[PDB]
Amino acid sequence: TVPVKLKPGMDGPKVKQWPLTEEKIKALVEICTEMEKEGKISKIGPENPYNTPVFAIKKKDSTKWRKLVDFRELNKRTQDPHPAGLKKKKSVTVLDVGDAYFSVPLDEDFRKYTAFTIPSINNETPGIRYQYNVLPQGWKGSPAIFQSSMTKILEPFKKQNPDIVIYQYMDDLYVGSDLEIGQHRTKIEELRQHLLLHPDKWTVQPIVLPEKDSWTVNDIQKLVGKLNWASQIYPGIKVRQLCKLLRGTKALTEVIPLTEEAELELAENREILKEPVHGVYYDPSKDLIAEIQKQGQGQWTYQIYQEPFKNLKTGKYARMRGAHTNDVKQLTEAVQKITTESIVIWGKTPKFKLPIQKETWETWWTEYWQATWIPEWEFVNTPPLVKLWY
Amino acid sequence: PISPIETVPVKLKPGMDGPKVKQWPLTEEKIKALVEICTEMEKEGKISKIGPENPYNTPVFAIKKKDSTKWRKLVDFRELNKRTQDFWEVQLGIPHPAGLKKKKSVTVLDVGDAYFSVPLDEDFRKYTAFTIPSINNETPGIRYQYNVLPQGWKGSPAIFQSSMTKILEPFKKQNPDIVIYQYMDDLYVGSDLEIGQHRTKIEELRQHLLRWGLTTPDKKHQKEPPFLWMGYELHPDKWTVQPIVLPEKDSWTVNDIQKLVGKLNWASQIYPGIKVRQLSKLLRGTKALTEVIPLTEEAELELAENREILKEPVHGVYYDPSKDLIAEIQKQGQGQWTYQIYQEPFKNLKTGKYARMRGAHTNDVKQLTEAVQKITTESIVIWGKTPKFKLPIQKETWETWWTEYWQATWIPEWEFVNTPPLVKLWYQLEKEPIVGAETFYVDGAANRETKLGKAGYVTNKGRQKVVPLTNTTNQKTELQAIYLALQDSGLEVNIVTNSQYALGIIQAQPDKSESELVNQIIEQLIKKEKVYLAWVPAHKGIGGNEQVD
DNA sequence: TAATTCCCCCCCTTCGGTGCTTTGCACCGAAGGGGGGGAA
Ligand SMILES: [Mg+2]
Ligand SMILES: [Mg+2]
Ligand SMILES: [Mg+2]
Repeated sequence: TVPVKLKPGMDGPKVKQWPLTEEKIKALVEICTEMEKEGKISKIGPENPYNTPVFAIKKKDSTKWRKLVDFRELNKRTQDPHPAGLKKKKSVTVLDVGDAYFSVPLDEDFRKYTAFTIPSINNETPGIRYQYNVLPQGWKGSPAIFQSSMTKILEPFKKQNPDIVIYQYMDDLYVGSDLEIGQHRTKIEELRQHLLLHPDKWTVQPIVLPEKDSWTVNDIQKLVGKLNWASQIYPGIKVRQLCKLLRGTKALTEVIPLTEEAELELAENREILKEPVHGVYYDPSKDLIAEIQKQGQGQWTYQIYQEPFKNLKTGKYARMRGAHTNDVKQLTEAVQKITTESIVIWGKTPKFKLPIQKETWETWWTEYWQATWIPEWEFVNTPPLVKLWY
Repeated sequence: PISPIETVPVKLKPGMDGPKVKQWPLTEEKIKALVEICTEMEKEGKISKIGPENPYNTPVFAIKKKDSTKWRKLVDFRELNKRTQDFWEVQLGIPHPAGLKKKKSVTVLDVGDAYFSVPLDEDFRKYTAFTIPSINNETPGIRYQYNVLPQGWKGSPAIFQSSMTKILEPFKKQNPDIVIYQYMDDLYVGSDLEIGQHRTKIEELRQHLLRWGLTTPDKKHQKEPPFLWMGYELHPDKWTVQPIVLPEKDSWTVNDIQKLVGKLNWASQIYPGIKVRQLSKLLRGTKALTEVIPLTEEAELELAENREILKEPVHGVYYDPSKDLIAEIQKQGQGQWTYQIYQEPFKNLKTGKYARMRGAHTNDVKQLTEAVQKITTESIVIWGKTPKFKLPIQKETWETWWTEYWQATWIPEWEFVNTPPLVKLWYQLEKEPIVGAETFYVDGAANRETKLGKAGYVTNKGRQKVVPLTNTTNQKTELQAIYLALQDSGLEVNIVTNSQYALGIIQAQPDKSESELVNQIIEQLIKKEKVYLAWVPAHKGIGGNEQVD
């Protein structure tokens, strides 16, 4: 039993509970009934003013429901290393060590904050409230306490295959060993009984300019705007010697320039564009912000950075064509992929700026979530800056 | 008497004490109603007598119950509520009759004196002290303290609701075929058993409740349809709202309009086509609460239509789990939508409306998507599943919008229904410049101090114009400059602007907006058969923007 | 002259946060005000 205290001057989470579907409610009732049966949780009354949302998810190839409690506000007020070369491997694997926390009891003074409410269909009954007695799932304090035995329970497998650099975050283990696909499954199968992705192909998307011969006035204007906007990200863009070419009240489709010094300036800008922006160091103290844009037919572009125009990472997520009319599903999958990449590389879950209305996301994101953790997100409204990040 | 149920531990906020508010004088009629009530509850141990050892006090008063012959005793616990610790409410919403399945037998029960039958924490009772103001010899007044849950306390509802669930749990754990709708102390018991067995097991429920100290008086025990439950009349195969009376006034104040609008939002849950936007438009302006507002002609027709709708009797129907929910949406106009959720045609599970205007600039598609979201959330609340929609928008229009829009939008499975008027987009922005049309470089700028600006345009064919704007803004100067180009050009225009704000406002294809300038811009865009909008940065000396600026 | 509490819905108004248009507009989301509905 480790005494856990909140952040000095902070209070407990008091978040409401969103409505749930019939199947989710039934699964939650069954799960909470059984965990109360072996004493993982306990019923409480209204004298506890704290509350966190809860729901249920179906994980990959499991067909069984799993309880997901939104310990996002509790984590921010709890107040308690990364693998240096986890991305150096090529076949990192995700394991779900989530039932091992149910064996370490939670301290009595902290249980009141871990309270949740199950609703009912058609409000036939006041919601049933429970609180946790053991270390919960989704709480950023459970790994901090289980680590003292987590190290002792992997020490054996740590001296068996010394090529295994591992990580424990939230409720999942990221195991990375630079070996062939045949060995890795045997290594993973050995690990699971011992207790009983692609981190080397992530490439950034460099900023590019259009390639053509007939540069119309509109095309020159778009290229000049793109270069001016990218000048903030990449120091060196001058665009002066091209802006001096577009002179007059010409129409919006005239191709005047063709061959001048503008071609040399375009080549010079192209050459400096293919650099991995010197600097942009990852400070392990600032919050990670990931911004996502929709680029049409099933394509999304994400940028992870700490401060603007200094992109720590850039990438594109396509998944599949527009056959999935479900934009919410694609956005959820992209968010999960970006979060997994961030935990693999930096070890910190970012703060997302989702390009979606609040009501749509809050209504539909539970139907497709399949991860044990939850990132913090806000909602943007940036009408097209006219491509630019494509 | 009182229940043997365990008491919920209640404490005050740290560094706080109980109330010491002196009782205010009461009219002669209400003292005799209080000494009787206090005498009755004092014999049963509900309230005890105290002496000088307890310094706290709290005012009391009485209202008339819904029976209109018995008095309800209340305590003004506002101060104690301020110093009382916080509670989490367990009541999450109102049950709806449309979510009820057809049952062979139904009984509605009400617990008599619900709060007074639940004990209160001992170490808190002293904070509940009060005095009865006998108006005979001014003093002495008799002092009591509550031993049970008092009415007027903020923690009483939450404590009672969680205590009545623990009392019904042993009954429900052994009768899974019985459906019990519990709201406060009101119980709706439904079963598929025959009438005899249903009544026999109801008597078992009333014995179980009595064993826990909660009596169920026979005057509030309903056995025959129609059942008056939660403001609805429940027949064996249908449900209605209890009769709604609308005021018939020749002069309407602010409060009367506010009352009328509230009574129409309630009537809109089962009556179809109820429109309230015109009536609510008279409430804009913070015109006190007694100021008389004459009825405008636009707000009179809506009232006449709403009165016509309520003349006919409208019934609901019950839920059938086997079948699927179909929600149909109609556009009334001026950003108003109506919807009907049903399972059979012309047999509505429930009707509703949506008239919210989110954002300064919006169009029909966004409002339809928001209405779909609201209906989906409400259906998840009531029936636990998402219905299937019959939208008046064509698949082509939605495909174009969601492919071209820059934000992630999605609606659940739906089909198109040919119900005029149809949702559509009235104009589109060309993806490439138009060849053969004049190219307009527009720009505007307003001074920050005196709020005077200039907005104008220059054309490639030798046609420029500037109009100085008084009492304006930097962005609105750009909007006016863009509007200027549309006014004096042909049916095909190429337009080059400089502000990101105008880009973001225009390229979302708005149809209605809160500002008249954007409305005129939208009208001119509608009458324009081809428009192109392109943005260039500022102060870069770009060709074309210098002449206008 | 009556005076209370707790939930759900609606409409309208103020005000603070945020971001770009940059120290001042534009916009949006919480909180409050009234009103209905349900209960003590
Ligand atoms: Mg009663
Ligand atoms: Mg009752
Ligand atoms: Mg009643």
